Amino acid sequence: SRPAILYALLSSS
Amino acid sequence: FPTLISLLEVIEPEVLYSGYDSTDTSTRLMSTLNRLGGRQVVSAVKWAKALPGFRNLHLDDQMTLLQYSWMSLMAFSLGWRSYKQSNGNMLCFAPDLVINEERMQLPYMYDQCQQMLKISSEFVRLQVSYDEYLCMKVLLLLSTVPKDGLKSQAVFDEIRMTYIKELGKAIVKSSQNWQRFYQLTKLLDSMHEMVGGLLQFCFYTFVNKSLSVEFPEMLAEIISNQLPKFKAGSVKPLLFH
Ligand SMILES: C[C@@H]1C[C@H]2[C@@H]3CCC4=CC(=O)C=C[C@]4(C)[C@@]3(F)[C@@H](O)C[C@]2(C)[C@@]1(O)C(=O)CO
Ligand SMILES: C[C@@H]1C[C@H]2[C@@H]3CCC4=CC(=O)C=C[C@]4(C)[C@@]3(F)[C@@H](O)C[C@]2(C)[C@@]1(O)C(=O)CO
Repeated sequence: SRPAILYALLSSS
Repeated sequence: FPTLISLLEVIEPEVLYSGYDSTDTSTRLMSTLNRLGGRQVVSAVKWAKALPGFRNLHLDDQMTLLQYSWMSLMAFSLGWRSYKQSNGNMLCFAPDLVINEERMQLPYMYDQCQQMLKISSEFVRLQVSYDEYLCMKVLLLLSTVPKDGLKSQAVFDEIRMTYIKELGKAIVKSSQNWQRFYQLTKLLDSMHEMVGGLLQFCFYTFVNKSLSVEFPEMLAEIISNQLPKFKAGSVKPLLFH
């Protein structure tokens, strides 16, 4: 599982 | 209208206050650095989103570049600060949380604390200009990649030289535009190596539960993920020399 927060910031939606 | 270098100048995130309760156990202090470091890194993410050309790398290379370069960034920034603010003398993580010689005497700190200063030391040796600084800082993000490169290889490739271009420009402000590049790309080299230390420690402190060292959600997520990837040593430091 690549990191939750870091991801969401880059992707959004 | 406008220069990218000036765009760089504007996006650079504001210095952060640590909120440190400065009345001094060395577990606490490092726990705090971590708390601070989390937001610092959150700030570097917006800063990434608003780098020109970053959005059209591939989400994975975005994650990846950040995840691998993140310490490299924070340590670099910390060098710049510690340069500007005590001209090399002290580590200035936040205006409120400064490490004088005295706080290095603290249990486990010194080791790391000396190799953070080394980074500041290099700003002092080269007398780096703020424009020069920003430029590398960007590069440092694009300097820590897998051994088997990127999920959108081409795109990166151009960008990298783009910002190297910009570093030219920066020293252009004679017979320097290839000459000073040596002194300064030599730094971009020696980073990978000096980060190596801090990066490790950090790792040690992370998995070693029984130290009581506290790391915040953000960073946990990334360290705990970047851990195995760095176990393999499957990470390519792109240099110049
Ligand atoms: C527009 C020109 C072309 C520029 C060069 C473009 C290509 C290049 C490739 C390299 O392997 C390293 C840097 C260089 C060699 C360069 F990016 C800089 O050095 C600055 C440069 C010479 C320039 O800015 C100068 O006139 C320098 O005096
Ligand atoms: C020496 C290592 C590397 C350290 C980091 C070095 C870079 C940095 C600069 C800052 O201004 C904010 C926090 C960070 C991002 C950091 F200072 C803290 O997080 C604590 C840290 C991980 C460390 O002290 C630990 O491993 C503590 O567990």
